[PDB]
Amino acid sequence: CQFEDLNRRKDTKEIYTHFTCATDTKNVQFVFDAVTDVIIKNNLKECGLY
Amino acid sequence: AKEIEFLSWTEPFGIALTLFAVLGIFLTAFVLGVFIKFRNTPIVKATNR
Repeated sequence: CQFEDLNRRKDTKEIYTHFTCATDTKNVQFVFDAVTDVIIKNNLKECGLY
Repeated sequence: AKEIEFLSWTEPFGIALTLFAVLGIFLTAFVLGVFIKFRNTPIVKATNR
């Protein structure tokens, strides 16, 4: 919460947070899903929908 | 003399239809106005304005 409150562009950008360790092996699917979500919201913005 | 049969304006039936059409026009105008005032809220912008 403290690290995520340092942004002031909340109306334009978003932050994705995922706790990880040296054993966690699901990071690639987090990156994939975050990238897909970013792409989808970027297109809605261009079209004016969002 | 014979009688002429048609849907008159002053008949008790046509008045109700006229009032209902006017009510529909008024409701559509109200919806248009409320969209215009709340122009850029996310709910309105999500649908193609």
